[PDB]
Amino acid sequence: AGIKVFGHPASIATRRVLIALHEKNLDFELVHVELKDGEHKKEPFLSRNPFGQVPAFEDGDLKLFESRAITQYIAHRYENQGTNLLQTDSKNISQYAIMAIGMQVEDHQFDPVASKLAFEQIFKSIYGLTTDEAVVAEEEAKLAKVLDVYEARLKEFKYLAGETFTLTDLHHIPAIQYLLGTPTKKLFTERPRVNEWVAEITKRPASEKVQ
Amino acid sequence: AGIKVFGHPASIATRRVLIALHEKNLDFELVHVELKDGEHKKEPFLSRNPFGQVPAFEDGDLKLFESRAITQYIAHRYENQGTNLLQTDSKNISQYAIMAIGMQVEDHQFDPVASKLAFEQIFKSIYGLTTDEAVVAEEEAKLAKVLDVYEARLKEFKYLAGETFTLTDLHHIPAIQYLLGTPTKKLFTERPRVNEWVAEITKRPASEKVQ
Amino acid sequence: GIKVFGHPASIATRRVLIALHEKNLDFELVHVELKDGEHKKEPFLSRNPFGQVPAFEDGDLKLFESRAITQYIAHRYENQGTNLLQTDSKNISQYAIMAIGMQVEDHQFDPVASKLAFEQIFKSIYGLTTDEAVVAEEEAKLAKVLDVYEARLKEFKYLAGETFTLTDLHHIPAIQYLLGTPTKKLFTERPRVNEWVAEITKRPASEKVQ
Amino acid sequence: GIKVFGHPASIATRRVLIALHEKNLDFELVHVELKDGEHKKEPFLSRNPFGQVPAFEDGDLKLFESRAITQYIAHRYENQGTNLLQTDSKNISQYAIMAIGMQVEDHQFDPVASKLAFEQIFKSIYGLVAEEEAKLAKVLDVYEARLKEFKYLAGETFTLTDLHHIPAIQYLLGTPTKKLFTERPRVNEWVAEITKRPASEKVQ
Amino acid sequence: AGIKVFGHPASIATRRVLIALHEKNLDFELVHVELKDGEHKKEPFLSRNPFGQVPAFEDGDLKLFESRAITQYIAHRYENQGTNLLQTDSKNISQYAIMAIGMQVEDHQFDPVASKLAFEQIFKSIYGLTTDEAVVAEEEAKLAKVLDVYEARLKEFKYLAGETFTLTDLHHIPAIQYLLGTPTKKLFTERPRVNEWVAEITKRPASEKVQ
Amino acid sequence: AGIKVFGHPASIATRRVLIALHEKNLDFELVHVELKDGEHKKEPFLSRNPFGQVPAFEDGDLKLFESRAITQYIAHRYENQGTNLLQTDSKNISQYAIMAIGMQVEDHQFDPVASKLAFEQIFKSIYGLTTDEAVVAEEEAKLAKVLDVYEARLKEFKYLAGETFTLTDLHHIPAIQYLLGTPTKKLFTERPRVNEWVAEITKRPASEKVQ
Ligand SMILES: O=c1c(O)c(-c2ccc(O)c(O)c2)oc2cc(O)cc(O)c12
Ligand SMILES: O=c1c(O)c(-c2ccc(O)c(O)c2)oc2cc(O)cc(O)c12
Ligand SMILES: O=c1c(O)c(-c2ccc(O)c(O)c2)oc2cc(O)cc(O)c12
Repeated sequence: AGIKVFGHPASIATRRVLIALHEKNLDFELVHVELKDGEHKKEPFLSRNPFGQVPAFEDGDLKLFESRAITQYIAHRYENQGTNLLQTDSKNISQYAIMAIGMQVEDHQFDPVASKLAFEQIFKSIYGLTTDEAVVAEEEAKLAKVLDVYEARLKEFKYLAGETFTLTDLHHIPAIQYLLGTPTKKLFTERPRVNEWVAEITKRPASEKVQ
Repeated sequence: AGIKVFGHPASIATRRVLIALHEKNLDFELVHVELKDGEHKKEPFLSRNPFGQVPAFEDGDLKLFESRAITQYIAHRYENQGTNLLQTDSKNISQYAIMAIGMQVEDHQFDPVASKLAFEQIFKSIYGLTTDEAVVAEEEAKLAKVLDVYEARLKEFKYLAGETFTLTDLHHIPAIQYLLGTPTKKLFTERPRVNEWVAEITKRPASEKVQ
Repeated sequence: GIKVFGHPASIATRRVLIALHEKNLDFELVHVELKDGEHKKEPFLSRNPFGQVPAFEDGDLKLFESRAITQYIAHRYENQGTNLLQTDSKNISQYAIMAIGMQVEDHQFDPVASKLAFEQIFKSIYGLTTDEAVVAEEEAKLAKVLDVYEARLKEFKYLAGETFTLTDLHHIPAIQYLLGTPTKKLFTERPRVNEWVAEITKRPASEKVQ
Repeated sequence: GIKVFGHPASIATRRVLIALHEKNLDFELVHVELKDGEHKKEPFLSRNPFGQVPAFEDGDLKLFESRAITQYIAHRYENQGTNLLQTDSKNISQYAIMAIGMQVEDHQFDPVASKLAFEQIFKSIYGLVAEEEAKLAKVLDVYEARLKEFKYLAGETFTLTDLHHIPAIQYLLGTPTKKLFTERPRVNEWVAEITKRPASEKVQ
Repeated sequence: AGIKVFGHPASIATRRVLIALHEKNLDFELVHVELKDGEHKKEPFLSRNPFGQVPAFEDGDLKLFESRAITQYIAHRYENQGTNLLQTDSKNISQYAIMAIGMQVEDHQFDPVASKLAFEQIFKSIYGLTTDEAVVAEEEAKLAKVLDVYEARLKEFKYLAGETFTLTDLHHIPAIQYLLGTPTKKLFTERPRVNEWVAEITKRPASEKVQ
Repeated sequence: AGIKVFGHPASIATRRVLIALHEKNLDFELVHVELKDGEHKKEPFLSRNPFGQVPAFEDGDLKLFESRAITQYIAHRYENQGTNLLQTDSKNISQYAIMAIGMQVEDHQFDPVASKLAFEQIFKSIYGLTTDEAVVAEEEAKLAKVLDVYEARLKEFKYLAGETFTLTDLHHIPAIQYLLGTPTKKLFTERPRVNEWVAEITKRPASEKVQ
């Protein structure tokens, strides 16, 4: 009964779902999945997601996985509550397509690079691993290209999909929160519109709740 | 100025768009982008997609890129013509979410593996390279797990998102067409429901048109 | 009093925690948030300029390096709780034999056990697929170390002699993790090593940190 | 006659093809289907037991290894078409100078150019570099210094030393690694000269 | 009978033991283990150290291996002879712990780095192998961080464990002797207290004996 | 002497040149280039070889590098002294091509494998380093395939290029000398013609001179 999220509060993909729920002021339960004990690779979690990845999700009888399918579900199902995470006119098909391009770009261009950069610079340090400075330089060069495109985009519009905050922006937040604690931060601060966009989206109450 | 697709007829992502257009019986122009001459990495193509990847797309004044954003746009904008590529009740939000899970899974689990297997076994030959049999074995093991999940899913429903053919199924077609010309074919034929599903979706007139 | 600055999941931190519990000492565990890089910032760097958990405090005495901290606990609080030194702690040859084993844990066991844990547990957190070649290479190394331990444990009940000491204790946290992986088989296929693992992991101080 | 058993896209096969065209020789290209593992089966293994394209035939003479084949072509058909040896081919010191360059192409250039051309052509196209470019830059700095002193790498004329680079360079010119060539004025001229040759354009 | 060291006079770990024996003015025999013939990886050396590393050690019936266990044994067993290698008040437990921190740091932070640097720059050169300049640059950056810490430490105290020379200092000597014959030398000379410390500990008669 | 070799006596490539000079009974000077002091990476060595590798070579005013270009030069320039290192009829172009195939095969197929096997089993073991048994097994499998080809070849002819000893055989000698001091020896002894060939070429006076 009600809304449940099956994940881990440090997980980027889990936080993506958590932020959207808070944006909608929805009540939910966070059911912790213990990644260190391989709980995500065992039953009964595998019955919620056979690919063994956090998060999984429940709204009454509806069972979901994949963070970006979950956020979009939340944005449609609870459209008329809290922050609107869709475009202002959500029935406008061309406007939706524009938001969708950005969501695809976050997934394909931004997320894999931002992840490697977080792994090399934060998570390797945890254990006993030295950060490979060549990977860092190569990935930062890739991230810089992505952010150059974003800079051009944000000269034209207040947010990535148009004049309002949407899922396109929201999906970037968790990876950005981690990158802000690394020297990769400079890539954001050296680009004026990107920098303002990062400051706006990370200062939101829903973003701060999961941090 | 009607519908234009800027891509290459051999490209998997381009074919994804082409199949959807044909499913809708839409008229369009395919404008050839010459990948061999790096036309995708030059202006004016970069003004249609700053990431330098085929396909880009145009419908009148609307300019898009990312194959799966384009197909979705087609499925909504031209919903009431040709094959319905959305769920039967397209305003059902839970049902949309279920289709979206499958589209995410195709993108994250299927496509990277099916693409490597096509590169190693088909497209390395184009450049005079030999196929690395270790990569082939490794990627086939991954593909087998994905297809085991699909097999279980297709015991329960006729197609991956439910009773009816949708974008979830369509998105797999181009990679599958290529994999059918390789020994990786056995992974599909080994699995009775998967095999039927492949035979159904590849025999469709829209699928055969791009082949 | 006694403070430990670390993280309860950390192998090195657990090494110190187990020794404190073995001595029935009261202490405060002050959490250092590794995910936020707290270990690479001040004020933690003023306790350990190498940016590694754990650091440690006993009144005015400030320490780091888990195995230096354990030793000290064993000496400073020798006459309370479990004796973590040799039975006759003033016997110099007997101390040297314990010290060989502590050096071997550090050089031969720990780096290998740590790679095996990273590949098989901690990569799975994050997105990453375990490199099966590293796992096979490291397991071959670990097998050689454990063959030496097996021979040793045919002669003596524990690694330094007839009693449980720091030499055994220092292995416990890495072993607790490796027991949750298929590397477990390397322990179970060696009868004396298997018994030794079961004995040291079942200790109340070991179970406390798990 | 002359037969080449290989694949037209293959760098090593193209090396042989260019030398044959330079000599205006007639030959048959017999396609070996790498995708079906034809190179790892009989009867190709009876032409090269190492299972690599190209293999080669001139009448009864059976060869493999591209750089042995090109050199054979340069000697056997010396007085026809382009001279691929040094001008005075009986000058032993001059030959040795050409041979140094042929070794350098094989050891220093080819492994690096090969990784690069392939990592990138394929990133650009099917969605699958800094270390190798740094290595290539060193090799090209040496070539730049060399080409300040002489028109081509072995001296004043085009030889096997230059020819052996062509196929890898043709691929690298379709990638951003092109900048390493254009950054270096003498290298850039050399690349333009050797890639514009009719024999080079024939295999492209 | 008596004290025997089973090792090789060029070995770093062997020299560690030799320096401590000379500091105590002890008589001993060095029994040569021929590394070039793999004598360390054969019986009977394996019966003295099953890990196949020099040195092994004997004091009457007591059989040892691991250089730092051997040096500590020497420092305790023969405490009241020659140079005191322990702290001035050797029964002071906190003072011992401070020496032990430094010994742990030498082992974990200094030695693996110094050792890679010596292998790359000196030992590969003996056999005509080429030094990997990337490893050298990477490891020097690490060594610089360790030596910055040592510099700060040596501003406060004359030696690393306090006011007197101890095992903490001694354990560094052999690696340093080798690194002084390489360009890595500059890392010691550019740090004024480190440089003084190096000059003091390498000019000791026991240090010069093994050089 | 008119002839100088700038190298290191342990270096496989240097020894290749040395053996050829001794085969011709030529007088020469070996100048030992000090790798430990980075002499190979400094002027004036870099004027002999801008790639900073041993050997370089001088015959009067002629300056060369690359071992196999040097040996070939020696074989031509001093053809009618000492051992003939070319084919019996050195002007026979097809016969030269057959020798050239073998020299290419040594370079590409034999040398990189034999080198790794020597590094893993000889160079590393001397120091502290554990020989990676997976690399050894992988490389031995490759070497076995090469030696199977050689076995078939040596059933047909006395040496690898035909009836007489040539550069094709000579170029293998230094790597083989090292591999004979390792368990990889078995790969040579288990193949009867290969074994006879190894015994013949390693027992030559010129081969023994550099050992
Ligand atoms: O219910 C949903 C929905 O109606 C649409 C939608 C509507 C108009 C469009 O133009 C469009 O592209 C998508 O998207 C979704 C996307 C998801 O990921 C999940 C959903 O539950 C919906
Ligand atoms: O106080 C300590 C001490 O006395 C000894 C010691 C005693 C006898 C021996 O034979 C020996 O090898 C070591 O070790 C220590 C090691 C530490 O890290 C911390 C300590 O406080 C002590
Ligand atoms: O002087 C040389 C020479 O004449 C030839 C040559 C001659 C006839 C042939 O058929 C052939 O293939 C090569 O090769 C060489 C190869 C070198 O590396 C160095 C040289 O100095 C010569």
